[PDB]
Amino acid sequence: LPFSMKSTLAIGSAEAISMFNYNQDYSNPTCRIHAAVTANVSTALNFTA
Amino acid sequence: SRRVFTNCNYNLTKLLSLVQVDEFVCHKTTPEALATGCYSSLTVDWFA
Ligand SMILES: CCCCC/C=C\C/C=C\CCCCCCCC(=O)O
Repeated sequence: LPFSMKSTLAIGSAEAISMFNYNQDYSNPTCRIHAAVTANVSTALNFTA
Repeated sequence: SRRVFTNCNYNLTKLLSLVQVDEFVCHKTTPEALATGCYSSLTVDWFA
């Protein structure tokens, strides 16, 4: 998921992402991590998109 | 500019289809409540 739409994963959001795609559970401890795999690391591994 | 809305209904997902949200800061409410619950009046102050 790109960083331009990381507010859809924020709590209380009214976007369709939370109510149809990913609804995070907060009953147990959690960490939501927005990271970026760079192109050099992507070619070093087999990671594609 | 400022507008105050009373005695009306709003289709919110049509208004969210026109914009892309970068960040929202809410106090004592959530956008989910404004998507579900009712309230006495609505005030919008918008600028660029
Ligand atoms: C065009 C949006 C701003 C104008 C809204 C005007 C009236 C609607 C009133 C309350 C609904 C606000 C919910 C907005 C959700 C954005 C946060 C998000 O879930 O990402």
